Amino acid sequence: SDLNNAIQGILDDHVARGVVGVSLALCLPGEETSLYQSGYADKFNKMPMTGDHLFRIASCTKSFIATGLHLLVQDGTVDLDEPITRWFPDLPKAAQMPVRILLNHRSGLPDFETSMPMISDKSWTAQEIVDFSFRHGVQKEPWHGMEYSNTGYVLAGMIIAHETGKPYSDHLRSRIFAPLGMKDTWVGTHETFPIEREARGYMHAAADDENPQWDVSGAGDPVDGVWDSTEWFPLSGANAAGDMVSTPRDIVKFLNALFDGRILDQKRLWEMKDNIKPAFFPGSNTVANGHGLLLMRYGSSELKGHLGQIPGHTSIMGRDEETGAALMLIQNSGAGDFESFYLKGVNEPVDRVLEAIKNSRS
Ligand SMILES: [Ba+2]
Ligand SMILES: [Ba+2]
Ligand SMILES: [Ba+2]
Ligand SMILES: [Ba+2]
Repeated sequence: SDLNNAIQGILDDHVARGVVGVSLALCLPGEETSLYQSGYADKFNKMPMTGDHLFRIASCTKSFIATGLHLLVQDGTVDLDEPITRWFPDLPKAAQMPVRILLNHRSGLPDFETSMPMISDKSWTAQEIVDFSFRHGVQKEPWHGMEYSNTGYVLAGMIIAHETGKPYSDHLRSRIFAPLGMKDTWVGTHETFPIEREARGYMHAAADDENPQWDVSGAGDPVDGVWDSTEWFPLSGANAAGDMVSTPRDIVKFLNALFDGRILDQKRLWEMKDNIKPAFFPGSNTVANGHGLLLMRYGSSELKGHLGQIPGHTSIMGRDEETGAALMLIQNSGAGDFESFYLKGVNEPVDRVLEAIKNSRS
């Protein structure tokens, strides 16, 4: 179709900017999911990117952890409005922290991500990450305003574990991946995934990587302008804040079912997507968030989903509630700085795709 060719052209144009590769899944109302790729999964072996290549979805994990939590609310064992002192009696300020603030980025919790060594072999514990966060991050007052919080999601994972007596991967697998037939999806902290199937991630030695967001000491020298950063960072370190591995295909499966009401009941779905306040994420298109979902604006279209940044894999997922479209675009180029083209520029092909869909519909 004309749309197919337009979208493929958009992806080709983006890799021609110097992005190594890109993998997209797009489902449109009344249609099957279409997959599109451009560029390479492996820069040095020149392996073509396919729709079967696995990616670290980074913070897109947060939407699944939110879903897991909202499901335990459905089971009647968790109340979104009850204090987390029940699970974390000694966590500073926990009495002023309802369950919902763990998901909505207004907890004021100290964060770990900017302090955590990215290049290491360290197997992290959830409690260890929380401890690490309080040691090195700055705590604000609950409800101070919106500041993106990874710690809130690590804590959410700990509730899931405590209320199910098992790792949070079990709950997510049994309640989300299995019933939806997501066969190429893993939870990195608690599951082994086939590394050989994963697209390589590339950090670029770019001029606009001025203010890096991660401690990337120990990187060595760049080869052909990049570092292979695929296996730099322990997924256990990201934990419930960003440890998942998946394919665009599988992510669109999840998104379709979530917004079709086949995972969460109507109240819990509303909590996730519609009970929103303003939200900011540097370099992104984010304008608002609910309880597991970011609202990201692309001119006259909007996605309800999430962004993901983990060294070398840069992801945008979401559903356009107006048009009914669901997408996951992941590139295997990144940088450290939020404002780098290699990070923030992932929003450009997403923007173009949505306007191509819109024009095909005019
Ligand atoms: Ba600097
Ligand atoms: Ba390592
Ligand atoms: Ba509009
Ligand atoms: Ba037209």
